Amino acid sequence: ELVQAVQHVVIGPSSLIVHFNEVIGRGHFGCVYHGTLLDNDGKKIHCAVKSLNRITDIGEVSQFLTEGIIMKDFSHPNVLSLLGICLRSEGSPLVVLPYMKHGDLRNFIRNETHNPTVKDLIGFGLQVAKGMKYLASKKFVHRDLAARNCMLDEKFTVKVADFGLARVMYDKEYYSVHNKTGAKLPVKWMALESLQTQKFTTKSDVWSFGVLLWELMTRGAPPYPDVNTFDITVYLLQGRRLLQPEYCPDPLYEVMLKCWHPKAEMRPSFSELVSRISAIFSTFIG
Ligand SMILES: C[C@@H](c1cccc(-c2c[nH]cn2)c1)n1cc(-c2cccc3cn[nH]c23)c(=O)[nH]c1=O
Repeated sequence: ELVQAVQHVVIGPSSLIVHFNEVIGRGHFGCVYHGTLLDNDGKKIHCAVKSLNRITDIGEVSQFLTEGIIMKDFSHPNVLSLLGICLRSEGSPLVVLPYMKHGDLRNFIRNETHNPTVKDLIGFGLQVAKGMKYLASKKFVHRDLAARNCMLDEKFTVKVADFGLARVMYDKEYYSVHNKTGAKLPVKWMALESLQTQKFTTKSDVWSFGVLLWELMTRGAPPYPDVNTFDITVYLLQGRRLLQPEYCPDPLYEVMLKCWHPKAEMRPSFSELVSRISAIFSTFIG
């Protein structure tokens, strides 16, 4: 049943050549490698192969196939596509993604050799909002939305993605898995109710999106640098937020304040964020 359903997601050695010698990135989930996908005509597609080195038991493997079925359906220009999954008889399972020429958004904006304007940064955030509006229409909760998980392709199109631990189905398993592997929770990106109740919704993704807008307007600065991870909840309960960046227009900072509304039901939806940020974006010349 799950096996029959996941077949269209599986790719194998008849199409994929993983270059285990060419490492793109090292993480808590395993490594990312350069890959080559040859289609039926014979043409080459450059890709990134994420290895999920911790998935071993029946319950982990079955949750992974379920996630592949969900993520294989994704088709939106601001959402990183899933090319397929490798279910090898030997070796850890692999996730095959399209290769992103300019890396992750945080690295791109933090690099001293790159000089993006304020309009470019607002535009990058507008692309993330469009990608999240699509995810939210599928009832897909990100849980880890941050500038480090937004990729930039050869055309400077932002793709919403995740380069962390394997995705789980239940919020109870999300904390359980982070504690079992020593991977830190993305505390400074979590909504107040997520920090206190351990649950995640699309409204808590809207909170993380506000932090991502703040990362873009500061060119990759760490949020709440002087606030300890364990002091974040009291800081937020006191009504304190991230301060308005130096080159951030007043209407954009108002949008961030609405994302960080203590009442989750009062935050804007991603559809409202797309409408609001397009209006702000158009007033910027260039
Ligand atoms: C398609 C893409 C993607 C696009 C937009 C949002 C998200 C997201 C939000 N919150 C968690 N993920 C993921 N994607 C998919 C996988 C993936 C593929 C197949 C199976 C599993 C099991 N876990 N992850 C799997 C991956 O590793 N990385 C990645 O970038």
